[PDB]
Amino acid sequence: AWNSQQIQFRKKVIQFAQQSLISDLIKNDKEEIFNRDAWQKCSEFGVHGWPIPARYGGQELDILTTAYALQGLGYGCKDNGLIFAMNAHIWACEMPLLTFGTEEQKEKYLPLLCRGGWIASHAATEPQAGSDIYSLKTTAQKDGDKYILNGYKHYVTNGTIADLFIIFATIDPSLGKEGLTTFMIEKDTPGLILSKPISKMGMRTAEVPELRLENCEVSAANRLGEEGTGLAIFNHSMEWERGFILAAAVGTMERLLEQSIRYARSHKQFGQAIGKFQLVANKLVEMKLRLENAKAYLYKVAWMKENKQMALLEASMANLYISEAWVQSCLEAIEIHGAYGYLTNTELERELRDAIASKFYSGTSEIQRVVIAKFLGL
Amino acid sequence: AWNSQQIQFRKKVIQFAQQSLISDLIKNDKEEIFNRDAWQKCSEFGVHGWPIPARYGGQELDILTTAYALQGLGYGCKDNGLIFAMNAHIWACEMPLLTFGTEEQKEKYLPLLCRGGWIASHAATEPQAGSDIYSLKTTAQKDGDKYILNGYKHYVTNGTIADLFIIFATIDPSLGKEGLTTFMIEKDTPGLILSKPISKMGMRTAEVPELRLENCEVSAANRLGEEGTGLAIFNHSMEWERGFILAAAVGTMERLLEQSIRYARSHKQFGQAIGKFQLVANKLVEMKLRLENAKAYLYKVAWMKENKQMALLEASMANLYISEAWVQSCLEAIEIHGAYGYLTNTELERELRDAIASKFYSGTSEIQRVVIAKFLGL
Amino acid sequence: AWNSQQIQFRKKVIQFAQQSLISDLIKNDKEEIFNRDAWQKCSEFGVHGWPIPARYGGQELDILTTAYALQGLGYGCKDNGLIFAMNAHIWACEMPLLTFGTEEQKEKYLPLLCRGGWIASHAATEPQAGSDIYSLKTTAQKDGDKYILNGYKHYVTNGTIADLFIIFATIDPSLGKEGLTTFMIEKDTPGLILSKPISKMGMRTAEVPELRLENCEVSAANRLGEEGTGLAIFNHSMEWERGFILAAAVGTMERLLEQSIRYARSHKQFGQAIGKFQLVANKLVEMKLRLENAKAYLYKVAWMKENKQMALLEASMANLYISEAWVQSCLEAIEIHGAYGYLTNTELERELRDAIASKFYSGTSEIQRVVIAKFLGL
Amino acid sequence: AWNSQQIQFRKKVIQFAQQSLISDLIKNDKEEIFNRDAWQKCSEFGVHGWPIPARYGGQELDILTTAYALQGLGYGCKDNGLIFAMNAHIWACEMPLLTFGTEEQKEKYLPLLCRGGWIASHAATEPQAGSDIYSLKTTAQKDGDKYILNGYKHYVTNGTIADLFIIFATIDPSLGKEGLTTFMIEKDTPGLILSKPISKMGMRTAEVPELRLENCEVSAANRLGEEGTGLAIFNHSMEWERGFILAAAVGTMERLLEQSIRYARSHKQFGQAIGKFQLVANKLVEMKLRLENAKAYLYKVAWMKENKQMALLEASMANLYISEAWVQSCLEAIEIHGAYGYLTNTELERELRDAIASKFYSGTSEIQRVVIAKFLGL
Ligand SMILES: Cc1cc2nc3c(=O)[nH]c(=O)nc-3n(C[C@H](O)[C@H](O)[C@H](O)COP(=O)(O)OP(=O)(O)OC[C@H]3O[C@@H](n4cnc5c(N)ncnc54)[C@H](O)[C@@H]3O)c2cc1C
Ligand SMILES: Cc1cc2nc3c(=O)[nH]c(=O)nc-3n(C[C@H](O)[C@H](O)[C@H](O)COP(=O)(O)OP(=O)(O)OC[C@H]3O[C@@H](n4cnc5c(N)ncnc54)[C@H](O)[C@@H]3O)c2cc1C
Ligand SMILES: Cc1cc2nc3c(=O)[nH]c(=O)nc-3n(C[C@H](O)[C@H](O)[C@H](O)COP(=O)(O)OP(=O)(O)OC[C@H]3O[C@@H](n4cnc5c(N)ncnc54)[C@H](O)[C@@H]3O)c2cc1C
Ligand SMILES: Cc1cc2nc3c(=O)[nH]c(=O)nc-3n(C[C@H](O)[C@H](O)[C@H](O)COP(=O)(O)OP(=O)(O)OC[C@H]3O[C@@H](n4cnc5c(N)ncnc54)[C@H](O)[C@@H]3O)c2cc1C
Repeated sequence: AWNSQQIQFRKKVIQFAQQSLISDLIKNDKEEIFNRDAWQKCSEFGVHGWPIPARYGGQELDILTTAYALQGLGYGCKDNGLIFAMNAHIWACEMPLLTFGTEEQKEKYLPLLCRGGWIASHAATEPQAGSDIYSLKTTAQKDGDKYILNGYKHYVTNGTIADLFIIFATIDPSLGKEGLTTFMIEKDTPGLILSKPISKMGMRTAEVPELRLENCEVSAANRLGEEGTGLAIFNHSMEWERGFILAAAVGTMERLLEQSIRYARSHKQFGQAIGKFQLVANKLVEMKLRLENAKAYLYKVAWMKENKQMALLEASMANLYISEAWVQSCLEAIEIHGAYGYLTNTELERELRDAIASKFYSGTSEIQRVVIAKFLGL
Repeated sequence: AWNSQQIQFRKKVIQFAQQSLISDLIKNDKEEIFNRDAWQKCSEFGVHGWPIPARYGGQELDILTTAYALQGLGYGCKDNGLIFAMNAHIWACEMPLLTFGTEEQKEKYLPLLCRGGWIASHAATEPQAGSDIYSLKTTAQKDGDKYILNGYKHYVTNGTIADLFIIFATIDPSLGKEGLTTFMIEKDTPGLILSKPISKMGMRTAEVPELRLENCEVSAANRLGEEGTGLAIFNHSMEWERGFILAAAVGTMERLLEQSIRYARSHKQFGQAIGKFQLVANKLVEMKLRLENAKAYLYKVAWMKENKQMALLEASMANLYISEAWVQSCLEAIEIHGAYGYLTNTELERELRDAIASKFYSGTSEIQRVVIAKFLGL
Repeated sequence: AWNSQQIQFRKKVIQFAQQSLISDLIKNDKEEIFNRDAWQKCSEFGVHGWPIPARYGGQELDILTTAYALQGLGYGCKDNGLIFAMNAHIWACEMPLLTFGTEEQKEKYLPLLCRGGWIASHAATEPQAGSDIYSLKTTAQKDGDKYILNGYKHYVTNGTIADLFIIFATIDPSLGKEGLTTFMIEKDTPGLILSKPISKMGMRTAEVPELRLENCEVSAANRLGEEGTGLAIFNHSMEWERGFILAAAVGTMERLLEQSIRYARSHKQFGQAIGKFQLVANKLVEMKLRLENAKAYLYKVAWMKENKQMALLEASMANLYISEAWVQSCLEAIEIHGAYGYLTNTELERELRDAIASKFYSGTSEIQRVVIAKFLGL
Repeated sequence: AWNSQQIQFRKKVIQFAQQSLISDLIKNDKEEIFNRDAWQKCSEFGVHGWPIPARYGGQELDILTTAYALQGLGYGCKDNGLIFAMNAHIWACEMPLLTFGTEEQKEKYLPLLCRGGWIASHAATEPQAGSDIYSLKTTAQKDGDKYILNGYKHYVTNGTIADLFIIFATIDPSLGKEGLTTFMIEKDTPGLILSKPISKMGMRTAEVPELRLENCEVSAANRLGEEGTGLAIFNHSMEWERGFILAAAVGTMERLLEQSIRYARSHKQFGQAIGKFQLVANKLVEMKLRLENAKAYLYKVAWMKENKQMALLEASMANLYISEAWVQSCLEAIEIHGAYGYLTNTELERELRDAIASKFYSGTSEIQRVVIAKFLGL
């Protein structure tokens, strides 16, 4: 059901990613190197501005085209960490700003994230507030026209390279859910303390440090939405995050399937291609079923959000399905290749290491299941 | 993405099935009773004529509407055996006749199946030719204007009540695939021998006897397609069968999900509803994920066939997914209800017994996997 | 690790079951007929007396030999309902009586259950006390030397044919878990009301009616253990039940594996035996792995109980594993046979229907998981 | 069923591993450092000599004690790569030498491997002969009292540090299976070329380079067994390898279970410990079931090999079960910990990376399934 414009644009995205995004991935993964050159090239192409209206220097593309192009990006670009870093910037930072920001807030910050080279971070999670986000301890005390922010935020994607921080704090912890408020703090604000990026299994080309706020002053002008709107901002941010952060992962799944079919047809054992044995062929049949199901979950959310509908249930189902489908297909691709798929220089192992992250960011598999159960009535 | 006409027609199908299809299903399943009254009422409604053009007395509905209305029928009608019996008549008999039949063959036989109360059977499988259907032994020898048919066909859905038989035979077994030819034989033709309907686990309200042909004479005018076209006719009829026979099963899955949510909310243990325990709620979360995936496989095939595309791969993926998804969801519905779900009077047990059949008719799960692997290039 | 005596005795059990237990199983399952003739022959052989001391007319066999012989019984006897009915009588009735009964209680009832043709029932479960068994509503009011019992017990295996009833009641519901008490009530005691046996999916050759107590008088002499000991009696009964009710199911699993290997080697398709296709062969590989794991869980509990140890965790792990392993292997046996495995006259379908019951009696799969989690410290 | 001396010896093994095997595992894994100091300490303790008779400087333990002590080593030692490197040396090199070697071959080489600090490698696999091991191309041409070896062996565990090489070659490729012969070649023999150790996902503390033989001369005295015995030697080598290489992995599984229980009880969310949520507690119930099953498969093989029985089927079942059980339990341990389990410094991520290797060494999961199917008669 994709038109000529959509086929050609995705084909243009794949070609761009295959030609002008080449990196020494074995080295960048091992050494934990974020590709700033590739981020800059993607922004020049328009990746960041894809769901953003043209009045804020965006590309003003429809959601279905944005999701289709992202899938193309995932297929063409092997750097999964870069893809994750950009999606965090787009869906968890640019989107809530576009929806809840005032005309002056949007006119100042959106063109910068869009075209300017400014990077954004979403800092909401805390050591005792991961799954239980509502139980945030980061307080924001009003002092006339300003706010004094104090707290600790662990896991802040892009933190060490971010120019603007989207922070979820509370005006009063007694209020609970009703006390949650969002603040936009620029990089190098006195009181904003960052750690060195934390070492992890995969997504090593994406910088994830810790953040600490020690009497961090912010004007009431940089507060996103009214006092107490923080919950509505977070729930809206998760809708875009859960449903779209894994759009490119579907593309990666398509690349691994074609690579595995090629190997199952090429590699021979017992006088025949490995794919001639049903135990090998079935792994590719399972990879195919998962890929088509992932596309279905992605395109339903994309359609719903384009038709201005509330799709938290659909985004949760998409994130739960695609994250697990991705890990499983990666595991099977390594199996098809045998011992060869376990070697560093093959690069299939990195794919699995990166895939696991998706089971933790945007919420755990168990959280999505709890969210789905609530929507069923339970 | 369904229009007002589609929502209203499916709602009309559910209401019709809930009001005018009421049967003593515990009794009819136990005693193996085929509901002729309900078959007649469905034909009066237009079920049989749904994919048939209005010129042959059909409804001339588009495939996507036909599939949506079928999902509605499955939700509203509890008689899974009747649903299977009708889908076998529509997709494996009416469809190949509409596609490969001459104007005179269609004008004679199609209006009868639509509105005449004529029932059709598809007899292709044999004791030594189930999965290996190309290895058919049923021979057809030409004698001027006629053909003398000899063979044995096991598993003939609707056989004991059919008025017209769609038979897959061979002109010369040496030719193999190129020798396969189809014949339309009317009920009670000298040489057409039927057994008593065979007793099975589920689908007990659908008559499945054995067939024997002892020098069965048939005119060359009643031969569907040219000599050797039988393979093309079978492959076409599988495409429609695999993709659409389980359209109603998706509806049944929707009914059991809502029935299980109601029970998980109603039934209490340890001072709370069972659905408050995550091990119970997760079974409903799995039922929800499977239901949405089943809809996706069904609607892709429906779209493709409507847009006149060859969808054997998509029909095989749909039949493989939906048949297993149904059995699994049926098993979980019994689990949610506990020992209560194991009792005859609850009716959830019959649902599982009926669901298993889907793993054997239209081809086994293993056959679909082999078919998918071939389409992948293995 | 089995000696000559153990090999020969099991071989003697198989031969006995294969020669003198022959029944019209298709008919008895369809018509719901309990085989009293086979129950009598098993008692004459000594089955019921296997874990019982010779002084109470038992066989005085060690647990490991008892479990090995019961596996042999499961392999040789096709009537799964009879096997379930006998195991309920042995483990849930004879065992708590042997452990908690006084000399006079043992001397009177045990020889009768062993060789007297007396059948016993275990009535503990209630409509609002299934999984939450401690929340029993059946009250027992003391009136000098007697007790007045009032309540309702659903699912009472052997109820319609039992001579002695093992009833779990409460002296005071305010005490809860500390108020539980066990009573032995003889058949046809004024106030003991039984329903017709309830119709179910499988285990149709085992009678499971409902029980109602309306001012049922019982002597303090027929009270098993002291007041408040009911919990200890139930927990002890569950150890023997969970760990040994499925000992014969392991034997049934061995029979279906060899039956399926024979079919996979005999039945041919595409010019070779079906077992030559890896998707068919893998089902038997899975059946083999499950059979060996089931033996391991069964023999661990048998050893522990033989060495007078508390094995509730091990019995729960055995019942959870074996019940699910049995259902899964039954489904695969039907799959290997194709449409043939779905027919009533084949008998593989009945196996699956019987196997499901194991997921509900002796506690549900979810309950076992909860029990295991508590033992782990969670 | 373990006695006081077996409990005490395993406890002594755990204490030794916990106190005198401490390494900078995050660094060694990242930098690919083999711990020679820990290998030396293990040999001083007697690890290598455990299944070796005291005559050849061994410890002469019974297999059941050896397996129990290896389980203890896996629990106490976190360096999975060292454990794999040692098990490769014991089971694939020392064991075939003990069984097939002459008195002079055993007297010279066994005391060295056992107590001399000599390391051994098993080189059988080739680029065109992995699963299809019979199709070896490495030729051995006789020249009176010597043999000229030519070929290429990929994946040679311990190759870069080995003093003795166990090589599988062919006297005549036309003979196939009947032409297979084993040779013992000492390190630095002209013609023995080794590559740099290959970089892989996990097991990074174990050196796995490639090997090339260019007119490598070896005496007929250093030929293990007679000409054509190579298959019997390999299949005997696979019995010990498959059944005992994963004995320590069972210990690792026990460590991760206790570590995960501690975290599920300690870590709190939504006002309670995470283990109070059934989706978390079930991962630990599954970890428990898998651990007990792994112990059962390990102890069956250990018993059979102690009682001098052919256990290739049992070793294949053990390898297939344990390797998959290990990967799954590692994945779940990371899930229980959330994002915390994905960090390098947590060390759970390395456990999973190491676990995957087990699905490729000693044969792939698919190969074991094929081996099991052959034993069943398919
Ligand atoms: C309720 C019901 C109604 C039916 N109605 C009709 C009807 O009206 N008309 C009609 O023509 N047919 C009908 N059939 C037949 C049906 O399509 C068969 O179940 C199907 O053709 C499979 O044949 P089989 O069961 O004989 O199994 P087999 O084909 O004998 O195969 C045996 C087993 O081996 C496996 N196997 C076989 N070949 C391969 C392979 N190449 N690769 C891997 N595994 C393989 C399969 O998984 C199967 O389990 C009906 C069947 C049922 C159950
Ligand atoms: C064939 C048969 C014979 C029987 N014979 C006897 C007999 O002789 N004597 C006797 O006393 N009983 C007998 N029973 C009763 C049997 O033990 C029950 O099936 C069992 O007690 C649980 O059944 P239930 O559905 O009433 O549980 P329910 O309490 O109805 O549970 C409903 C569902 O919720 C889930 N659930 C409930 N509580 C929890 C929890 N805490 N955590 C997680 N999930 C939970 C369960 O998974 C279950 O599926 C028999 C049952 C059967 C099927
Ligand atoms: C860490 C490590 C250390 C090793 N150390 C040694 C060592 O010291 N000495 C040594 O000799 N070897 C060693 N090996 C080699 C190891 O045993 C191989 O992984 C194994 O032999 C499988 O070969 P392969 O990976 O080449 O895959 P292949 O054999 O090429 O097969 C490719 C794929 O096809 C499938 N397949 C192949 N044949 C069949 C079939 N008949 N039926 C079904 N599916 C099939 C398999 O599942 C596999 O995934 C080591 C391997 C590893 C990973
Ligand atoms: C690569 C990466 C990048 C990230 N980037 C960001 C970022 O930029 N900004 C940001 O704000 N956050 C970020 N996060 C945090 C991320 O969203 C967390 O992984 C998520 O919040 C869960 O964190 P947790 O493991 O602390 O959860 P925990 O709350 O510690 O959960 C512990 C375990 O218990 C289970 N559990 C907990 N509660 C329940 C329940 N109610 N029901 C059932 N099971 C339950 C969960 O399954 C989990 O496995 C990032 C995480 C990762 C891994």
